[PDB]
Amino acid sequence: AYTSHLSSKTGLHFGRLSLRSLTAYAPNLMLWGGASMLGLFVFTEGWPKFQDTLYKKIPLLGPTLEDHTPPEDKPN
Amino acid sequence: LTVSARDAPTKISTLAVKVHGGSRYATKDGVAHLLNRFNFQNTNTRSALKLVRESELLGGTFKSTLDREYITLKATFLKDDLPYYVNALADVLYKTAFKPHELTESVLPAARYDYAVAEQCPVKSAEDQLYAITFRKGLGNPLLYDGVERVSLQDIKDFADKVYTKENLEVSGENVVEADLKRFVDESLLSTLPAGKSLVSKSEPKFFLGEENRVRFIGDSVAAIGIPVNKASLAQYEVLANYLTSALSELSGLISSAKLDKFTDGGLFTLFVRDQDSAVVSSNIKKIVADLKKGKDLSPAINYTKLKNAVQNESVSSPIELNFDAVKDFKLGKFNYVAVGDVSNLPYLDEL
Repeated sequence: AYTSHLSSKTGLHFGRLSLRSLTAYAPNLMLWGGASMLGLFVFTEGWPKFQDTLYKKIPLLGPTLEDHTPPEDKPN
Repeated sequence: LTVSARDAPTKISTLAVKVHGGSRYATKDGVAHLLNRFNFQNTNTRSALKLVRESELLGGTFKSTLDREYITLKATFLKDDLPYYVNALADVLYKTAFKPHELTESVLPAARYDYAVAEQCPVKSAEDQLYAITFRKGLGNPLLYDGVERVSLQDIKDFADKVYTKENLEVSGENVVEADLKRFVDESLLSTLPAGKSLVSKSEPKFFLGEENRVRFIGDSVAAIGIPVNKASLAQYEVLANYLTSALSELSGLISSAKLDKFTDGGLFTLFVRDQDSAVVSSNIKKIVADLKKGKDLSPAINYTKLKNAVQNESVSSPIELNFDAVKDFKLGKFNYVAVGDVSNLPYLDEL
């Protein structure tokens, strides 16, 4: 028939932030969290605790990080 | 409350509420312009932002135009949204807010822009000088507000409820069902408007002939002649206006433009000759008046101006229903004259 009005809604927002932009931006900042976690995996590679807990269980880059210096040629 | 419509099997409707509220009816100088620039500001029930951002989502736009006779409130929209737009225009006519912050932030800068853009064209200057020296206090009012006499906000409210009356408006709809438009203009706020007086006068507008005015201006120079026309000889001057600009006349390369503004009680025939140097404008306007003071046979241009009148009455639907067939000859009599620009080298009315 003939439209006399405009039935609308507002939804949810708190200023500049909506939920529609949160839906549009959610998977790419999941990817950003993954990217900076890989950056942490870079920047803590010389750390020994993160080596012996995380970086030496890689199936081909595991034995690359350790010494097997014998317990014979180091003073401590 | 004359409601008229005209159906079509198409997609775009166009409503228009036209009010006899132009410059000719203005109380102070530019009150019609300021009310026109005020038109689609906020109402008492809906903001001006809410109107724009709901009309965009419903698919249509609003406009309002000013000329000497009318204030036209046009709404171009998608065809089956008509009651929204009749209530929008009814709210604009009935209840507009008239806030002084709206006067000082939107309407006065918009009007200042309109005046500054029409000031640079010397043909608009010459046209209003021509109107003002032909008709003095009716149609010769200034068209746009330029602040020579100060218009308050109460002046705009007084002009608004003087001209926004139920007898002083027409409602005209292109591509509208007429029964539904008539049902939607009552059951609306166009039924609650005051049944005032109709401001149009069926008299003759008391013209003056032989007048002359000269205006200094930097840029292009314009020489303009103007002839007031009664209701009877209207179509002879329309044939003349279409003859002088068409290729039938040898004067079409000398005339910058030529038109006939028509009203319900006569009109004004204006002719402008414009360029950048005064010698060519002086030579051309002397040739125009020396050829028009001898006769011009206007009977070749009758079918041409029949076509031109059909074309320009497709856009408007203000029909004046002119004869065109009894038009045989023209000879120039008395005429008003305006020189805008380098007026120390433009000729006077003595030399024409």
